[PDB]
Amino acid sequence: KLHKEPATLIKAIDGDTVKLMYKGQPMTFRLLLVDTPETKHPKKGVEKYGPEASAFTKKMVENAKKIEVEFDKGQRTDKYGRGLAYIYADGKMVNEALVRQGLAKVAAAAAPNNTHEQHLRKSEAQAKKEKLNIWS
Repeated sequence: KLHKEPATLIKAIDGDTVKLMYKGQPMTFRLLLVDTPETKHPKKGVEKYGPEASAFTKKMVENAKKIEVEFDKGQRTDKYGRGLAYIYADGKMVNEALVRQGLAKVAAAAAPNNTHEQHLRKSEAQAKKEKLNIWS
């Protein structure tokens, strides 16, 4: 079963990436299962809803009392050394919150790291039906 663990906010980097202090070590965390419009995108730079997604993630982790990271069942870091996790701000999952607002799409999931895929797909479908942001 997945378990939440405490972390401390260091700095929000992008809509899909945040730097946190995890077990005494600063680390960059990539939000599992979501693709947000980038502002720091390698080949494109700033995409249409990127500053908005970026602002959303920043505000959410910045105003939280408690930040927790929840690793999935597969690998815990990607090839760039970033932690792969579901991040919670005062119990609310940031990954889901972005998708629910139409500020992120659900990424192509890779088992074993796909536990909350269906939950996220449900939020995306609602965001689509509401024509929010990305779906406007």
